[PDB]
Amino acid sequence: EDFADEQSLVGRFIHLLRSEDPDQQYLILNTARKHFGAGGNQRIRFTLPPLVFAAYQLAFRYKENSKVDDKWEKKCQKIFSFAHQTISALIKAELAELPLRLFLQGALAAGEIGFENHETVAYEFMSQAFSLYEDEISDSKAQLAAITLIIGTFERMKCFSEENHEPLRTQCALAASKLLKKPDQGRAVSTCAHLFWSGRNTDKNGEELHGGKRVMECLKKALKIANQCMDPSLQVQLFIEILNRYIYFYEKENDAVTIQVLNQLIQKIREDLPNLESSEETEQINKHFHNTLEHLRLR
Amino acid sequence: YIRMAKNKEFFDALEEIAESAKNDETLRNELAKVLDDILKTDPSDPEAFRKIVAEHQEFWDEHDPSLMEFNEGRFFGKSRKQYLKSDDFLNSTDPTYNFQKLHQFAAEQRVKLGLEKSDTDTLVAILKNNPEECRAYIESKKPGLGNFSEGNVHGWLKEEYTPTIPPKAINKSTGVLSDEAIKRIKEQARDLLLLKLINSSGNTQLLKDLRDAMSKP
Amino acid sequence: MLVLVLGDLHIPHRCNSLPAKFKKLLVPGKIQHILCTGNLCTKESYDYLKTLAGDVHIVRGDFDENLNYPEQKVVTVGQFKIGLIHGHQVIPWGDMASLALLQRQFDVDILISGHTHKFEAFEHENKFYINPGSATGAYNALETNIIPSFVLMDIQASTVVTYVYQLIGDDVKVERIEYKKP
Repeated sequence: EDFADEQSLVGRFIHLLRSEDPDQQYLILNTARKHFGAGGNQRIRFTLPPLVFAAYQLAFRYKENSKVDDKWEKKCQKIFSFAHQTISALIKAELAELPLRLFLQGALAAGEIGFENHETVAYEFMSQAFSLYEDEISDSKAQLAAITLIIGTFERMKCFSEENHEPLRTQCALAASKLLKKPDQGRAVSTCAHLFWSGRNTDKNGEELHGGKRVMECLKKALKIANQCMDPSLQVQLFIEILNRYIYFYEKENDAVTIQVLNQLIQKIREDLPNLESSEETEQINKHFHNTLEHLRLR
Repeated sequence: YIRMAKNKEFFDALEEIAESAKNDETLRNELAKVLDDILKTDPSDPEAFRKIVAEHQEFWDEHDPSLMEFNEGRFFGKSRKQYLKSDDFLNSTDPTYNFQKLHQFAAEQRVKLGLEKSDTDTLVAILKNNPEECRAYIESKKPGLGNFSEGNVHGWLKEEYTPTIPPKAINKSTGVLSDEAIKRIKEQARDLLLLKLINSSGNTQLLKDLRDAMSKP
Repeated sequence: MLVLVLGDLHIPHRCNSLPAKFKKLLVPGKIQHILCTGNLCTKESYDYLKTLAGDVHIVRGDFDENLNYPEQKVVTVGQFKIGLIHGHQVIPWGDMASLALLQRQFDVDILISGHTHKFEAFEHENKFYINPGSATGAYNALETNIIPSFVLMDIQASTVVTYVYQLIGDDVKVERIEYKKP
């Protein structure tokens, strides 16, 4: 109540004053933080996030100013450094989840913008989350969501060189296996299958990796983590979730994924399916498969 | 020469024929074809408007052959073909009966025609629906009140929709069925309703079916 | 029946409120079902949507502050079996095939995604996929073409009219796409 109204009123203010002079905006933002990153740990928690977003926007605004401003590339840096300081001051108010993603959307941002000395501020934002990931993320539930985000965030980005793509790729692979539960591993590892294919990186002039082999690695590894799930109902669905995710990679012209794997993976799942009891949980996955037949039937 | 335009005659002759067709259903279905043809064809283009009307000579001679005719003999440089796509048969810029206005009329009559023997849900609809809305509804009852779709009538637009949350489908095709024109049509709707309403002086399905079109939330 | 589909509000994170004309439209007593894709994020915005309709179906979205919202969800309304998910969950963020994958796994006739802040709706292998886009029209790193939008469905039964409400300029420009059960 005293924490809900006040947080609305910083949303308001940075907008009330809104100019179309970039530098003025910057002064405002700055002059917001000055006067709204103060009162203990009660406000600073849910008052700064705005400004961090609001900064990213302003960073974009300097890229519209491509020709008007010469010092725009230096002004981008000035802003991102304004983020770093501002997200950090949430960490120093003992916070975990919020600042993690705030780095990420920033990390995206610089990525899409593409300014001078940017790739350096790309990495720093990513690993800052990752350093929050392992340092402060416990509960296997939100440990999953917090890792899958990091993956798809990265996936999208094209702004990295091979020399700095590789370590973050497999930094994920670690965090994928380092989950608590068995199903949560096996999916998350299969989610890491993408980063080696459609995870972009400026090496073939802003193109996909097309690295079909390193996909198969991260699909095998899951299937082994598939056997290692005790429950029969886990096992079958996990085989199917991996089957469909196999299919996707065939349909995207990847010839690393061959029929051998698929028929064997299918046949397996034809035979395992009857063993589950005729019930509600069981009435779903027997449809899932039925739909994965027919999708494959046309194609 | 021939220095008076058939515009006014043709125009008026439709109103005559439409009257006859109220009873004669074989003439109605015949008239509809004629009206549809004028509507589909483009009064921006002069020749085509002249073309399409003249091509329906067989129909222009069913009621009143005096429309098409002219003395083809003893007139130099006003040969038979030359007149039927001339400015003299039909003046492109007649200040009153502009090709446009005849089009805008044609449609008016088209709707009135199909009105004649359409059902009670229809009449009631045409009264409730506002100028914009009524135009939409006329498409919605295709092709009974006439073929009004993007390609079957020249001046017709794409159906648009309101910000109001259940979003009403409307039309802003004033270049065919003017707000003026549509007001006439409503008039003929309630004429046709009121007149029908007197002739069953107790109960029956009209007064059930009216209550259905009326109480429709 | 009338299904209000929206999401990606980011209140207060990215935007201070909904666009004046959108709040003006969305009044209580015109909706039965809501399918919000998330990023509300606060209780403020849950309590808004609960006013608008009796039935309300949120999902968990990347910035949501509440834990209790459900990541994935499905609902049968009318003849239709709809799927609902914030859409960051799908990788590569908002790809085609990944959104079809997720259909099969769900077995749904309609499938609502989000996160891109960009409206889409289309028929693909006899099944339908929606995305209302940003109700607020908030920031996005990947896109800078943001058109504040929400969707309304009229499921008659075996026939769904998919109205899409966009705010171009300061006028509310609505288009429509009808889809029907195969």
